Amino acid sequence: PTAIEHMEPPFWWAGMQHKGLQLMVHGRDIGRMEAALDYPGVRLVSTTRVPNANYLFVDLEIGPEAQPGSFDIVFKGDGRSERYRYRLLAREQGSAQRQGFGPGDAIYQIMPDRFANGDPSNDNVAGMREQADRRHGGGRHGGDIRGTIDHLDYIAGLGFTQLWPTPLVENDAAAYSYHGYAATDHYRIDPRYGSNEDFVRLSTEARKRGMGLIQDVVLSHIGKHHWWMKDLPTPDWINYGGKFVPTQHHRVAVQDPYAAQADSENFTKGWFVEGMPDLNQTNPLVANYLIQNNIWWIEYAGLSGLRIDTYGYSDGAFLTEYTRRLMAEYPRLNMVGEEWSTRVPVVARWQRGKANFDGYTSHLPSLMDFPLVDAMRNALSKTGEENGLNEVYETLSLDYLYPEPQNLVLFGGNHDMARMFSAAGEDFDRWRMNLVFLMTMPRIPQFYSGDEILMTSTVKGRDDASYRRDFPGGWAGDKANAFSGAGLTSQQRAAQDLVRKLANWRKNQPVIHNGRLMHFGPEENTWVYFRYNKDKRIMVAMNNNDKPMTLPTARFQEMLKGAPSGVDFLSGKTVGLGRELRLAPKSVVVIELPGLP
Ligand SMILES: [Ca+2]
Ligand SMILES: [Ca+2]
Repeated sequence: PTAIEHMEPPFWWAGMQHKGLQLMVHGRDIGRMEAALDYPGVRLVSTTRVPNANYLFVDLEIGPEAQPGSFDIVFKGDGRSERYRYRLLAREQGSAQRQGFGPGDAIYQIMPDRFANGDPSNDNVAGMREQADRRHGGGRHGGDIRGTIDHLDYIAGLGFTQLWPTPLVENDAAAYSYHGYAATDHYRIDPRYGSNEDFVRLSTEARKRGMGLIQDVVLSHIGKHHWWMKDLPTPDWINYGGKFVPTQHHRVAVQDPYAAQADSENFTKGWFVEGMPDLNQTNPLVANYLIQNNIWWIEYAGLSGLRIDTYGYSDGAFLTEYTRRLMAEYPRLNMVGEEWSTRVPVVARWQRGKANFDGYTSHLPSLMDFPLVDAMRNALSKTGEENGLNEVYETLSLDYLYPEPQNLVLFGGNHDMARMFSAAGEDFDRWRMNLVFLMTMPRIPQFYSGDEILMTSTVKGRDDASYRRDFPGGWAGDKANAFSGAGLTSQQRAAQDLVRKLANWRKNQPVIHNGRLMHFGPEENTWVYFRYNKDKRIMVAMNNNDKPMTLPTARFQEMLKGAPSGVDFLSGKTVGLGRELRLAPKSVVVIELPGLP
């Protein structure tokens, strides 16, 4: 590497909340250099060197008086001198107070490689290891930012207001580079997707269409081809470099009174696979590096939020500091952690404001509601069960375990589990139940691209590839084009129309966004709940049975308050509520009523 091969973060901003900036400089023997600079409002606090002489950590304090501009950082020693121009940018107006995604938002999740190939010329890039192969379920298909930007109208038109792409950061792996979860350069968008600048454009183009951009970040591990691996900054930059030490995934070991230190440590230091070295986040240099990088992306790309992958696999103390740092920069930001557990207490532990038995504290405002999604999928798929909806009911009843349950993200599905339609047994009626549930719950709804046209997958064994098929119309020459509707089946069109109708309708229902929820215990796989406030009541009634059901409305009078009828938004039909509610087989009704007294 050149005398200065990497300077991270590459530039910073005047007027950040946290004044300190720790530059990680990588370059041949840069570690033998002393650093200095001269710029008003910026102070060289110190520099740290480690046994690997190719790295230097330079600690700057950027004061409030620091202005946007640039200055040389000059290095001296080892018989030489080096200069590196460093830039401080002005922050965009309202940056710090940027509104993170919230309950009024609907999130559309894509996998960039699999959504739309707007530029076939970047499918392969000289110097990236893996060659594209659209025929390989785990290969690179060529989806890119240009493709995404080209279809933002479609996304906005469906009624979504936030775009969540899986990571776009460079993944220069020999295999499975497409998924994005094994970063080889945290400051660089993968060239196959586009340039850093294209990403910022994605954000600005999304913003024009009223959509925010949520970045998917990985904090716990990197790709084995990360440039650090060829020249480890320190002997303890990654955990267990020697013998491969896989994590055994005992997630409760970090929040369990009877835990063995060994399990807890295995959870946060163990590797997922030999292809993903685990970062030692108890190393302060690593912690700072990650915190800065994520802030950098938010500020640089004008993000509305983060989705933090494999949340709990990061060191607990690090997560506390990381969420604290991020939320201090962006107090209205939303960030959603992926804590993969269908147990409410296990997920709730991580949410900001949670009084934990062991004193653990956090500033993470949101988590993925796996428990609820699992309960609902179970209720839709377990046909052999007479009252499977009970699970949803009971899981929802545990919302008190979360400090802010209504800030959790509820998803119809995602790239790590079976397609919604298939989870529903490829039954439109049940799929529609899931959909209404998603659109009416006191949660932030997230929808997985492709589910709007009933894409299918397997439902057992390992088959991640089946969950991530190319969006039809994303590639030139596609038979079926979901963007235009050509080649779509009538059922797929009905599904797409239903999502458009529902999502667009939801954007105009503050009662769904902020209203209260009252649910009734399901009986015989029928379930009724209401969203309400003083302006409106929305009653959702579903009959998860292949037979008609009648529910006496006397039961729901505390919500119905004598309402004689209401119009079902789905069918437009008027539904009578005086005496009984007649639900057709496998149906769901969404009835709108005036507010309470
Ligand atoms: Ca491409
Ligand atoms: Ca870890």
